[PDB]
Amino acid sequence: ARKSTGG
Amino acid sequence: KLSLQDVAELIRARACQRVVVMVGAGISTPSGIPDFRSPGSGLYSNLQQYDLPYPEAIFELPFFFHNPKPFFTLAKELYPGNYKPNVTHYFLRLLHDKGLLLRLYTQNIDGLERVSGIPASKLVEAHGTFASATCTVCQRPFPGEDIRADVMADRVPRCPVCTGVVKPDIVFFGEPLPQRFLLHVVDFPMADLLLILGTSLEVEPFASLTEAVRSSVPRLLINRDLVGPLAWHPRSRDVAQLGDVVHGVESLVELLGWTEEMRDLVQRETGKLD
Ligand SMILES: [Zn+2]
Repeated sequence: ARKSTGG
Repeated sequence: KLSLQDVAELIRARACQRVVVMVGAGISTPSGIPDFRSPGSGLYSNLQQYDLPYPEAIFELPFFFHNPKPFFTLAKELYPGNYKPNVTHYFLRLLHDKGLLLRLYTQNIDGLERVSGIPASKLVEAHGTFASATCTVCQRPFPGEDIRADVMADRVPRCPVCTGVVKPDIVFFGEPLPQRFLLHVVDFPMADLLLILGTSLEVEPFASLTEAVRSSVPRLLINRDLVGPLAWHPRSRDVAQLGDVVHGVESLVELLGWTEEMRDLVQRETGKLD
């Protein structure tokens, strides 16, 4: 689980 | 269709007594914490001095590798104990004290949950901590205290072995979350109520935890706006208390009948920190 944004 | 008073009654009647809480920057800005997404004039200036192109670059590895000074400018501001919890923190502490808190999941890195007295065993600091740091070149780890003097002196901390920049264990975009995040696997199916306070629910995988509770579980959002999965895919037992987060929390405290216990908790913990 990797931190992400915008999707 | 549930109301805020319905949720307060579920708690008073102990029909809900295993509460999972998710929080974001919205619960820390009443404490004076600079929200990095909406910086104040002083912080904005200091960051602009080192050509921060946009707020999210503070937590991006390519930018950090090129120019770590904006991050360490922000890090200096978040020294442990330079801020005081606010009413939202103490409400969550009261939730714990009353035996209702299953777990508190936070995106914040100010450490104010711990300062308010919520035990570490009840907390998941999902986007990392300043308590440890890792060399960006050789991956050696260090206790966070090893870089604190440098950070407070406006120096970029460098690895004693390879001289690479040492980075606190804050989860940047593209990095793994800490293993403690995996407490969600058991916590969220066990929750009988989900509280969301002061977050935009735009960072993943944190935001998708809102969909991890069972569909019988009410999801109570205390926030300026209906956001994220709560907006995109509402469930029938969702409740939204839209407005200032502190006022929302205070309304819930009043419906619970916890106003005096709150007042007493605040005076007692304000006495601890003064
Ligand atoms: Zn190194």
